[PDB]
Amino acid sequence: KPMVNESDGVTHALYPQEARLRNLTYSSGLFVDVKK
Amino acid sequence: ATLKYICAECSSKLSLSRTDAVRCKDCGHRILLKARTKRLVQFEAR
Ligand SMILES: [Zn+2]
Repeated sequence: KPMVNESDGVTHALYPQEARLRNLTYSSGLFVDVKK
Repeated sequence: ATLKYICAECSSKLSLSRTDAVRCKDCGHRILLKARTKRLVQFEAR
């Protein structure tokens, strides 16, 4: 789900109405079980 | 007496200046409005 990876803070669980005001991006992470 | 900035949720009068961070006395939510003026505003009734 929505996250905000900013330097000077962990990863704040983001919400619509904020990204709006702060001009951000309502997007979340993508991970893949890669094989070696 | 006196107030500088407020928080988008927990409306608690803050007050800061450069480098003192841009957060709140608790809620991380880094928003903050700049509370009303002291000089009264005058209106017309039409
Ligand atoms: Zn706060």
